[PDB]
Amino acid sequence: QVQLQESGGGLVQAGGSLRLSCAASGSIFSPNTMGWFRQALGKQREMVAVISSIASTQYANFVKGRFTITRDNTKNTVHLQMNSLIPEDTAVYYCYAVDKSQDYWGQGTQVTVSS
Amino acid sequence: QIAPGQTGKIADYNYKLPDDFTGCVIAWNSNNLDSKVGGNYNYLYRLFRKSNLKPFERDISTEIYQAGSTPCNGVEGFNCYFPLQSYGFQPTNGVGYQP
Repeated sequence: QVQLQESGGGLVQAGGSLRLSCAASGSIFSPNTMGWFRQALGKQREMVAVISSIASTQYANFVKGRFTITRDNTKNTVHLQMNSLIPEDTAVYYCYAVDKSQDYWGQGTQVTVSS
Repeated sequence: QIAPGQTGKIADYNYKLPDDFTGCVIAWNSNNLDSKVGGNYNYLYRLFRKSNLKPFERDISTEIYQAGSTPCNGVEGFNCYFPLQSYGFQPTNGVGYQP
């Protein structure tokens, strides 16, 4: 049972900062890919960002230069730094392990930004 | 496109079958299993690669492809695109676009 733990969201005023985290346990063979995806009530999964085993970082044009992914090799975990927030970012996020086999999604982190 | 000796975005950029295959390709309509009302975009497809594959090669690299002359450095923009688009599997799609 591959399980990924999500944490670090909540209510933040406009301009604030947060640090989400997905920690992966289970099989997760070495060539894995950790991604993060957006969903606001009324829309589908919007791809936010991706890091592969190469450590390359990939981000969509929606949030250019605002969010970052940090990779921890020792625990093979991922931390998404959410900075310079704007109420267009009000959407629950889920993280996605591409891996090599059956894919596993998240339980969700509520991210809310408004004034 | 899943048969030996063929070309196409799947036969060239997803999964190459050598001209000397011994084996069977079998598929069934997954309209009532894989499609959702709002569209199932959990199945990803590449349109761009630097080169064609070798048979039974699997590339899960997500590196942004350089359509232009300038390097992308893993960042999209002008002539820089992600490898994977999403497929709009919906239960109202035509047979060609059904899963």
